[PDB]
Amino acid sequence: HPDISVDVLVIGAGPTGLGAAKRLNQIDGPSWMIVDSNETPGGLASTDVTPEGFLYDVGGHVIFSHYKYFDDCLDEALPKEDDWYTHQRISYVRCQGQWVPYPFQNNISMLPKEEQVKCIDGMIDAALEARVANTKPKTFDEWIVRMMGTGIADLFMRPYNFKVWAVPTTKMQCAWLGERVAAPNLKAVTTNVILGKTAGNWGPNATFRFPARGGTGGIWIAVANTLPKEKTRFGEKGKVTKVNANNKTVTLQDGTTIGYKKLVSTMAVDFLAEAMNDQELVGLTKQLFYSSTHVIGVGVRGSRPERIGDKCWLAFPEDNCPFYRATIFSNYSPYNQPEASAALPTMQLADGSRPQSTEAKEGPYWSIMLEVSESSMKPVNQETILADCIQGLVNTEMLKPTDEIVSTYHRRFDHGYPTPTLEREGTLTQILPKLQDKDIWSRGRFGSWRYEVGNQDHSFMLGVEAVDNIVNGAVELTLNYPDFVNGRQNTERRLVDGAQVFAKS
Amino acid sequence: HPDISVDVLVIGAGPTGLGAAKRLNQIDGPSWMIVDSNETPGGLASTDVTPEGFLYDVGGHVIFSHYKYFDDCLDEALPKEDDWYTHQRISYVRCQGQWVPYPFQNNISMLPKEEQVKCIDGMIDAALEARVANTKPKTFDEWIVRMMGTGIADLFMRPYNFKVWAVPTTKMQCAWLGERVAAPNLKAVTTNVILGKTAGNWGPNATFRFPARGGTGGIWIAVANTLPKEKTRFGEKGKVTKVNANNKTVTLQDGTTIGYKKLVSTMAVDFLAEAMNDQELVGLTKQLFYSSTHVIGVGVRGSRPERIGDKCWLAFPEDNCPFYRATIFSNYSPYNQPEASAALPTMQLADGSRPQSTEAKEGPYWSIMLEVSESSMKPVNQETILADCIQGLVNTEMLKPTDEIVSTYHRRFDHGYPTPTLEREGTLTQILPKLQDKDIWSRGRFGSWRYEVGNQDHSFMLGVEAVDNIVNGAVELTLNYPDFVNGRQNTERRLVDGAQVFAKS
Amino acid sequence: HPDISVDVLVIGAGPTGLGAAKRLNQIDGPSWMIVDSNETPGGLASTDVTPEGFLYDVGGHVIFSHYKYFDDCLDEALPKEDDWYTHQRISYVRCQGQWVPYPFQNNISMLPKEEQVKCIDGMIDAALEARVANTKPKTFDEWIVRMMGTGIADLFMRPYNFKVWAVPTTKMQCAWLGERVAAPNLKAVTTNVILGKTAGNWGPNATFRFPARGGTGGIWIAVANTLPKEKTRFGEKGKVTKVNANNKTVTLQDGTTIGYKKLVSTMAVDFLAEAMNDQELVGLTKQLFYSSTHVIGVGVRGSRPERIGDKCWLAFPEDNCPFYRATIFSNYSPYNQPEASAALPTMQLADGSRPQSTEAKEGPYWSIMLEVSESSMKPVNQETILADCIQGLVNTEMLKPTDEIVSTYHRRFDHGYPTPTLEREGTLTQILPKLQDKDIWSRGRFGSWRYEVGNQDHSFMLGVEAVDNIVNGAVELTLNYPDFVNGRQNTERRLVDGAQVFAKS
Amino acid sequence: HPDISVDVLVIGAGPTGLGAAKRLNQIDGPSWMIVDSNETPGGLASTDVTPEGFLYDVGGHVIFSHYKYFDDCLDEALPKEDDWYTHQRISYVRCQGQWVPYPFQNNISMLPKEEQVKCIDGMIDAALEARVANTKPKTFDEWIVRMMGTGIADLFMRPYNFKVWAVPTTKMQCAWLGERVAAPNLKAVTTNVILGKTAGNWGPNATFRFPARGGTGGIWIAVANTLPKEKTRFGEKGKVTKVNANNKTVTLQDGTTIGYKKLVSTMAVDFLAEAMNDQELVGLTKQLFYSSTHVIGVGVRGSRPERIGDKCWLAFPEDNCPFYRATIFSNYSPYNQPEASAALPTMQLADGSRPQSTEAKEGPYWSIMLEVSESSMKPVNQETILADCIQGLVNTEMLKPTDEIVSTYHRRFDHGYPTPTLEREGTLTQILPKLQDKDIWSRGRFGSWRYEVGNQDHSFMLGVEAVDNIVNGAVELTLNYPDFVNGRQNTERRLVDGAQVFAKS
Repeated sequence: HPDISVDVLVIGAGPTGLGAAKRLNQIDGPSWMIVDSNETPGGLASTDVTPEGFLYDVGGHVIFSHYKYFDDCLDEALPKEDDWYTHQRISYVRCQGQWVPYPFQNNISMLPKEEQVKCIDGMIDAALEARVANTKPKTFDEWIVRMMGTGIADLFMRPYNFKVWAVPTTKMQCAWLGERVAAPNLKAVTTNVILGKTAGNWGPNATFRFPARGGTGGIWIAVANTLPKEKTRFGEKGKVTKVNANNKTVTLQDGTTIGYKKLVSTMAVDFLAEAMNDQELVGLTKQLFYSSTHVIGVGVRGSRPERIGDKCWLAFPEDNCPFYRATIFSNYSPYNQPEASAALPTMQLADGSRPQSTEAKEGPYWSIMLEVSESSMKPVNQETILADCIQGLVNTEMLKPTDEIVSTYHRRFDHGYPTPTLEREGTLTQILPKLQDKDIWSRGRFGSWRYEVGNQDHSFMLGVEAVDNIVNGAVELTLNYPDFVNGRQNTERRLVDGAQVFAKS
Repeated sequence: HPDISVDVLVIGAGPTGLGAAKRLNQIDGPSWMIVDSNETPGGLASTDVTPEGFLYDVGGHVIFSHYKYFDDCLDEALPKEDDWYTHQRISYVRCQGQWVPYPFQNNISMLPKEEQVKCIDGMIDAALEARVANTKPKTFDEWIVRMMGTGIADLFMRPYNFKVWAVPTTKMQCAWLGERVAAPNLKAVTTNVILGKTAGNWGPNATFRFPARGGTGGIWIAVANTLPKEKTRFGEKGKVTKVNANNKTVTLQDGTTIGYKKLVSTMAVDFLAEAMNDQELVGLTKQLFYSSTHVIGVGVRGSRPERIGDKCWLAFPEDNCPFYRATIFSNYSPYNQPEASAALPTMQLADGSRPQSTEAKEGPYWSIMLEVSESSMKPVNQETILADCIQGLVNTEMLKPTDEIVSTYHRRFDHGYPTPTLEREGTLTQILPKLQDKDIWSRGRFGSWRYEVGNQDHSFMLGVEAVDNIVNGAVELTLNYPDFVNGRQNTERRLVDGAQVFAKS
Repeated sequence: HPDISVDVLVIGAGPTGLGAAKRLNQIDGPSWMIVDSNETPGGLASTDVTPEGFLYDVGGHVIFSHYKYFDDCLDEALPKEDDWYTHQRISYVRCQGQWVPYPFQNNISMLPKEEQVKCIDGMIDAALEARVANTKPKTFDEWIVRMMGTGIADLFMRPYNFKVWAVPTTKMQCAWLGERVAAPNLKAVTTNVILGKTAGNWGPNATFRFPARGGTGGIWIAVANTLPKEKTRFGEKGKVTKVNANNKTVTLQDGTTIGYKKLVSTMAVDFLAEAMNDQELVGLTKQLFYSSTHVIGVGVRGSRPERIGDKCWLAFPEDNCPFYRATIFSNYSPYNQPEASAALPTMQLADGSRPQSTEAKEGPYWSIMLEVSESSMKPVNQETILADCIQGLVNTEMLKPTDEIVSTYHRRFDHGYPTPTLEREGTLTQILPKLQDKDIWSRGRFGSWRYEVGNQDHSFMLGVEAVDNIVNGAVELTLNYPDFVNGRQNTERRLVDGAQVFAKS
Repeated sequence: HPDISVDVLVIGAGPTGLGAAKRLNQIDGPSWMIVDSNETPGGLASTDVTPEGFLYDVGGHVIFSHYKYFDDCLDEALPKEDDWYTHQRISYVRCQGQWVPYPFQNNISMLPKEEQVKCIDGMIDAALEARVANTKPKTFDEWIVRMMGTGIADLFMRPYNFKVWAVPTTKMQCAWLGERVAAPNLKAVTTNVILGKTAGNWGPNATFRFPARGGTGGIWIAVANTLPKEKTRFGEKGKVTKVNANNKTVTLQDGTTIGYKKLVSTMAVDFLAEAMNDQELVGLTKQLFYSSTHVIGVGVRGSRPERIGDKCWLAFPEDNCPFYRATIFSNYSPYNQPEASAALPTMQLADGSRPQSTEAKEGPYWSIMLEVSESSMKPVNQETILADCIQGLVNTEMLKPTDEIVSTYHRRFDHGYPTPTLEREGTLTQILPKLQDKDIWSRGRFGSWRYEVGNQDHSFMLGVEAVDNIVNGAVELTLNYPDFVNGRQNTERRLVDGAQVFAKS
């Protein structure tokens, strides 16, 4: 007999695992426990801090919630108004010396007129083709060209998405983008070109909220803190090293054994196959594809430059920089970096020069967070990527050569993005049912490998819905029907359901 | 203080109400109670019997289940293999002196060649138009013509559906038919014409099961028998006369008062509004439309004629009979009519004349069940409808003039079909949320008025999912997303979920 | 026996009649003669002069020749380089305070940005419709909208063409515009809008030549002068009053009778029917439709204004003036108006006021020629049309209020344009072959009533080809195939053919 | 100084040259003469006879006249009713053991049903493609598939046209086929399939007339006999060996020189280029492509077999015979073969057997004329082609193994068909203008190399129109606008025009 026995065991305390725990804790029926190899919950939604006091998320993390249940739990975890800062969803694309408002195609009036003509001509071709289209696009690349036409595709979405996914657009499926017809809004595009107009897809009602303190990781620490501590096991003491699917037993690194009736696993499914010593599953999961993520952080001395302003995140299709995305992380919360009175020495100038003085000087400070993707199709030199990012900051005119860098950060995350390859579904529909047959719910960004339901709210809810399926026979909608859950506000499931109301009576 | 207080009150013990009761009974959390004005549960899924021993459902009732939960409850209710008879889904269209296998358009090779030419010419027009179509059809009629072309539309779906819905096809929406593109399968249709081929949409894997005894009503009696009797109130004692939504109180005909926290109402929503004495709701529910259904039963002396054979149900576009559908109800179970040894006198010949003998004679017997629709747009002479139906049987060569009729049945059901009018949804999105705000879940064939989720299984699950929404915060998928539930095997929810398993341990 | 007998009699000595005469003279086989009621040949291609010395054509006459034969005869008639002035085909559309280069749609960058948006949106609609179009347009209006889209149609071609044709665009056929598919060049139109480009359809290789002296009428006087005088009868002595088609006899006003073997009639075909005393034909010709042309001429003191410049003709869609076309006739030849030293008193100012003195002042002078259409669908108040035109010149900023008018001209031409109505071809097929069967070739702008072959070169060649059909069995290509002759350089037929080269040898 | 001088020299007395001569003779203006290397006029429209008395044209020659002038000359040449036999245009396609009436696609009901399905499915694809097509086909093959769809294309037009043209369909242009849109008449094809109908494109309307005596060649002998003998030079006496274009001199084989002002050359333009000793023209003409024609004639003993009946000509797509076309030449005139009382020995049976008796026996006789094409892409073994043709007659069930052959004929015509290659126009538009600049009108089947105007009437009229261009400045419509002349009734030009009527006065 095992050291511990529970009805439902949850492996991992990122958002998905925490969702499973929150729903299990609410239901308060079957016995359960959650484990994690990290002492701090949060997974890829955690936050680091440099010795100089600059916080960095695991790349740009902006919350858009499709679910009231998610909202309930974040509200519970961080209930005060000053626990959060609200911002508009302000983003741009760097192109040919310009900050072009997203969406790119509605703002090409900023480009040279000859380029506008080529763009519009290509979109006219796409519009005429779409009028007689009777097939769906099969690849991400086809989807892009049918939507934008060749000229606009070539300027932004084609080169940008290679930099993001670290695979060519021709090697990815497009079903993950949803049911919308791949067709241009030619009138919208020509109208803004004709009016010489720019317009971003943000405004007073297109906002996100960010935690005042501790970065995105602050949320998940706070959510985890609402759980009964004795049902959690976080740290080296919580590291899973072996899963015996046949005996429904998990072994931890310290030798502790846990018996389960149902297993919710949120570790990367390729790690799970290895932990299970299941050769067939190892083979299948190796057919999946993922990219790694390099997160680079740069802390800069000075008040926020006017050229930066209220920018939140920034997309980079061009090859004068290695990152695909920059986030003005200092814009998300004043507590993502030190206060202005904090004294820090200049480490280097943005052009690589040594500072004139080694003396600690005061702020204020601002902060840029960068992401560079890596895969077998897109190698990254770990030894030079930081310097290359900083040079890229000068090339893109985010930093002047003279700007004073007072903190740097670089961390590589092996499993960064689960890639929507052409082969993904053919592989997943072999893996997930085999795991299911063994009473294993493998769920999450790399637990079930579907990027289109791979944000914090989707992950949280994948855990919630897995538990609801286990206990109440609910449909796992987020898992199997991304278009469904993303196309509605999911309002029915709440942190207090009828069940708990009636029980308290 | 009311006489009785429960957390959830269920009004009606047709399939919807019994669904709610079954789920409540399973969850075994909130207190509940179910009432019906009829001593016998089943509603429109009940069965009558004539004094001569011939059973009749409320028109043709053939089960196709989209849900494992529904299967579980029928299996529990009637667990023995001999509780059921299995049949292939054999149906035909009566057209120009012939029985044309369904689907009609795949079988027009049976028609005169000149008529085939007109049919194919019409479908070629429809295919060519479909090739450049960039709008969705807005009416049932438009949908029909885009699918079939004019010729085929005029032969079957146009005149048949007026006979069915008692409103013209131009006055109905078409969303209720699903998301499939309205376009002809020209190749399939021309291929069968070229090959001189007929092919029905049935076979060994296209079957239905029917209760051995008591007709369809036998199911719902048996399902209801699994509920705790003290939580049921069926008959005059269970007739709801008044609903006070603000007090959350229901008053029964015998004066009994019931307080509720949540109400699941499965009576027709126009009747609920009246019982609520809510004039705004009364006004809104009067914007809905329904047809009445006349059910006519004819019991016939003789072994089953070869011309009838294994036919199950039959559709009648033509004017030579008033019914839209006939069911060979004696093919569904041998216990739907008397045994051969039963002595019964002939009441009349099918040609309407008196029998030569008044003497009771033996069987065997077979049985025809007919449906005639009625609305304000399609009046029916009730005084002559039995005789008209019987002459219709002679006109369509179902009965010979000399066939001996030993039993007749006629009953009018006021609320027969909830009509998918163009106006339906605009009206329902005013009614259903207004009731919802008052903690009233109005659900079912006329509880929520959506035909596309209006069969026995849909109805049962509307009740189940309403309770699940009330208690566990489930999405009411059947109610709000008919295409979703009808397009998949719904397997997740079971009569025994993890909750019951874990609690029993 | 008649007073005169010829093989071929030509009625009318406008361009069509003169063409027949020239070919007859060249062939020099069958006997012939030509008559006209006017002492001066030229018909609608004649020129008037005011008592103050200002010439006016019958509205704007610009020669574009599709035929070498026509060139040969014009070269023969006016062989000197200084007999002609060459100009580029410079024309504009007046729209919203702007002179917009023709073609209008390539030049809408001159309009406000909001007008550009409306124009391009409309043309986008037309492009998408054209992509799936499988029918030809049936009316001029349909043709226009398919070519231009609604916004551009509404700004120019729709209102302009009513002002031109004196019938709505919806009442005219569109085959006369040729076989080019009615579809927009969206790329060309958007490209010029994006680039902020204008471009007229003229240049060094898009020119016309205009007679140095005597206006357009000088040409036909000179052409007629090359004919043997004794084969002409021009003036009251040449006025046809009766045509007896059965006797093949023509009676002139002075009583002279002419017997013919073949008749080439170039008078308006409705006049011919009357002269034939043929009630059936009269009835048919009354089914045809034509507009009348008011020609207004305005002579102005001053050197040519900068705002006018090298403009040749101008189109006016807007309702701030009654004319559809203005011609800067003083730009066509310096001899279309008096020399600068000629003394003329001011008749009125452009604002309508009287001048101070009767003092004759010198020039220089320039000259505007206007056209206003009239029909039963579009009446013209003859008493005020001169004053209305002059106010139109002020409204359109062609004349300043203070500009000094030194000469005015107004003349109404009853048969101005033969209208391409929907009914035209159906009526002509009943008329022209009936005349043909009587050895009457009715040809010309109103002889055969086809505007698309109704210019001077077309008309001349209708006369030439009729004779060629009569004598040499040639196809009448201009008459029956406008698209054919207008889409090629017709080079084969010359004023000296092999026949004459060989004969002289 | 040349031996003879004429205004117009005509080389060749096939139909083109005779057209030129007839029009020259009619005009009776410029002096002229016509020469041919053959003592008998007719060119490829001539007729041979075997020593046994069987006539053979140069393959199937069926007249369809597009011109009144052509009709006039044939009527003049052979004015008696009994100079001609009239027949309906009866033709079939040999396919899979069946004689399928032309047009093939309207008669595929004769094929197996499974094959009808494949044909109709292919034509449905083509119909749906044609609905959204926005480009013209560029090759004969693309045109075929767009008209017929793949299945029908593969059965007849694709293999047949290779056997006809001796080049693949992918190597030919399709403009020569005319302006009709390449698109299926799907309804016509499905209608006949559904009705089980066969229908040929012939009837009392669709007829041809064939000369009573001398074959097609009798026409051209008779036409030539209307020319003044002294202006003709036929035989070795008239063989052109050299054309000196710069001196406008022709040299004949006997040394006679002829000076001309204008040359109408109807010899093959590649021979002309050689005769001109013009290396540039030789190079260009070698870029043209042509196929050779083998004509095989078989005289058969017996009354006309029932299986043959009234068939006129027959097309052979399949590879069980080398010929592409068979003509029942004995159906064209009773005088194409000996009378029944003429005695002839059997040469062989159709299966190659020796006859039982060597004795002369009587008829009646019938007669088959066959065509086999040859090119560098499709060699023909001249030593075996007769035997292979005869075996082909057995294979196609035209002859029984027992049928008695009493006469055979084989002749190879080097220039048979001018090929409408993709390259043809690019080459001709270089050749013909250069010849034109030297006053050489090269015209005819190989004079101007355009098959679509390469029949007897087209050829005749090319000659007529060249003369008309030389003398009267006529447009050469047949040469430059095949679509124009083939799409109309050309009635204007007559053998007696006004010019001759007036002159006789």
